[PDB]
Amino acid sequence: RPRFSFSIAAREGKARTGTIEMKRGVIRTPAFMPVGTAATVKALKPETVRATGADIILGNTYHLMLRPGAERIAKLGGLHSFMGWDRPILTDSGGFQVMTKQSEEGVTFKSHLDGSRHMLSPERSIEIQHLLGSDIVMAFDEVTPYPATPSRAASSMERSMRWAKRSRDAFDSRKEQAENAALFGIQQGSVFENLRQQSADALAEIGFDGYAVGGLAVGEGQDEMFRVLDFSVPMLPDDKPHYLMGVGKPDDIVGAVERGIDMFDCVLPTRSGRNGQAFTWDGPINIRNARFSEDLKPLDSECHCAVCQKWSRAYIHHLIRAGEILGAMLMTEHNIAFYQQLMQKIRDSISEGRFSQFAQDFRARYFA
Amino acid sequence: RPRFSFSIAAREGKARTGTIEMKRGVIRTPAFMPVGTAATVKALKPETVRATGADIILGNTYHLMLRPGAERIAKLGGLHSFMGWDRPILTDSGGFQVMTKQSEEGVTFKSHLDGSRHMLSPERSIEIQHLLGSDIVMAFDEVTPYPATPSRAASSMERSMRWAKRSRDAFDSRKEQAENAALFGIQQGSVFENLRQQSADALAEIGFDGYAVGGLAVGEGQDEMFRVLDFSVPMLPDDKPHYLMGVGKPDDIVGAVERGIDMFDCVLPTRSGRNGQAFTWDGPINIRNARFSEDLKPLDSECHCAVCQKWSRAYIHHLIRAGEILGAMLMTEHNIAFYQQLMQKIRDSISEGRFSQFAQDFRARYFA
Ligand SMILES: Nc1nc2[nH]cnc2c(=O)[nH]1
Ligand SMILES: Nc1nc2[nH]cnc2c(=O)[nH]1
Ligand SMILES: [Zn+2]
Ligand SMILES: [Zn+2]
Repeated sequence: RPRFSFSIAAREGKARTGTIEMKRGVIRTPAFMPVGTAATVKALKPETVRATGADIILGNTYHLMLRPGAERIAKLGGLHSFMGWDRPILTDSGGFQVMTKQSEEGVTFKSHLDGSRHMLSPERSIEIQHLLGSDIVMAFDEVTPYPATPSRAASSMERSMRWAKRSRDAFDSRKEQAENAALFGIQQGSVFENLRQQSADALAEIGFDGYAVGGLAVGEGQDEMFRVLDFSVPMLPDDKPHYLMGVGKPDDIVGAVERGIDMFDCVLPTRSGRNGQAFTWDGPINIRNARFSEDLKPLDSECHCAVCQKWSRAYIHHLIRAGEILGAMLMTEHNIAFYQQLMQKIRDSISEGRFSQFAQDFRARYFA
Repeated sequence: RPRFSFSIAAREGKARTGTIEMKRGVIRTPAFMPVGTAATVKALKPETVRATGADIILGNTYHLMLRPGAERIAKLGGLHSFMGWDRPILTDSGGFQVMTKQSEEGVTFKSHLDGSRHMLSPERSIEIQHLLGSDIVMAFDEVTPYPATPSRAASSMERSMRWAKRSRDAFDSRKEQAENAALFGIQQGSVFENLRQQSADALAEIGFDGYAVGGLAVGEGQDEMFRVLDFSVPMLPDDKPHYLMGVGKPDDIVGAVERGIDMFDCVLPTRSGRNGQAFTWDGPINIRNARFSEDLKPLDSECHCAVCQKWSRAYIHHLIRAGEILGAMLMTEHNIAFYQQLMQKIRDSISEGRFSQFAQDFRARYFA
């Protein structure tokens, strides 16, 4: 397999479906990436993560660099070997989570576990992601808060572009990394069309394997998010993957794919699972609700996952109310499987030229 | 399969190995029963419990009757169907955990979850175990504290024998239960040989499918426990299974089998697992210890379990220190598999007439 190859098999309007080929495997797109925080997708073995249909997972740099430490993970063989996931892993750059003394060089911060002091910069972030053995490396950026004034948004986007060039040069400086991994750049510019355009132009001039739309996971509401994607995604190179960071709910995903996004990650299916929220085609339910205490149906009556083949809402209700680990295990497996099934339906419908219809049908039912 | 058949295939001194056949499956003895507290073996799916080699699990009556409730579990189809374990389940009678107003009728108590008031008596305990659909039902007894004076020990053993007859009659009164499940009686008498003998005589006169040695899980120390088993187990009918309740550590098990015990349950491998203790043939280790932070070996280098095939001490160290659910999952799976492997080694060595040697070798290494 090549280091990185993105091929588009089918389109419908702005939506695309295709594959990214990398040394560790193929990623079907649009793709949803379960999040491993601290070298585990919470409450699942990697084989279970794979069984749900996931082709790639995300690792959080910030948490890994504090515990167990990047150098330690490298000494033990790299993140894949450490956690037992042998397919591609995308790592974030760590910047969002650090968001403290900031400067053009980078940021220094105190560990929220320890009070220990650490530093992150484009160069150190790229180095950490190398030590982890990440297949898709994210450039280090500066987070713009929402809302941001035009001047702050411009200053921060400009700094991010300077840091994107530093990230590119650090990545390219390291032979093993440049030959085996991919590097994605992140577009900033908040809600402002002109800044999004300057950011897209700067990133394309530098040149990346894929392009993320940053600065949207951050409180703006779905209508505004969709409005920003409307003009922002067409600014990115069409022939490379487009990744919307930190999104999101099933309806967010469907709308974002309609706007040309190919890759997603979110902690919702994992986190929501442990707290009692299960995704269904008829919308999310909270399994702790008393109405489920004697409900013998599965979490979702169309879902193909092993949880829905084997256990009832009533049993999972009991487990979650009782605080049992198996409750978290089953809810998380189901929610990740549901997300994978959603992406598969999205991929098939685009391939078949019926994605618009699928989106309309999906929304009608999910919100009924 | 018959309702209940215990066959002894081989003996060596007081130790026996054989099988108990029941409608839901065969139990190899000596047997270790993982404990399901609240209709789950903590942090494991039933298929994983079975994969470790377990033939039967224990359910806790006291917890189940408070949450989710016995009547509710019966309405949902019984415990097997509720939790997805289709092999035999032994339920305890609930009395140990309740141990509050006591009388010859039974005990009334306040829920430690709710302050709600509940009642337990030989008849209600047997009824609850029926509603759960238990395959091996334990007679309801009164717990004797340690230490106990001779007079208190006698009074409480005598009450337990009266309650054992009530348990027998309640069980026999219910057709579906009498035809499909088995009933075990519990010997009491604290450390006193004469009371243990009167208790054995009373229970044999009543007649049970198996006999538990009660009142030993309770603070007395291994030497005293072994001394009491020395004289107590030979008092029980030889042709029925002998169950030592709430024991225990691997060395406890080996010694107890040398004294004629066939069945064990304990929460150690589950509970100890979640707290960082892993069993090895070289003795228990606490995986949180800093010495394991870069140790690439499996938990135990002879263990055949899936955890030891796939993940390092270093990774599990990180998971447990980080408070991750997968840490509890992996430690529990390994510890239950280790216990099952220990019972298999015990069964083979008795069958092969080399159990004395195995016990000596096991102790030499485990305590080195
Ligand atoms: N690094 C980074 N991570 C994110 N997650 C959500 N939004 C962002 C972003 O703008 N930058
Ligand atoms: N019911 C009961 N359960 C136990 N668990 C440990 N010891 C005992 C006992 O003596 N009686
Ligand atoms: Zn499901
Ligand atoms: Zn093991």
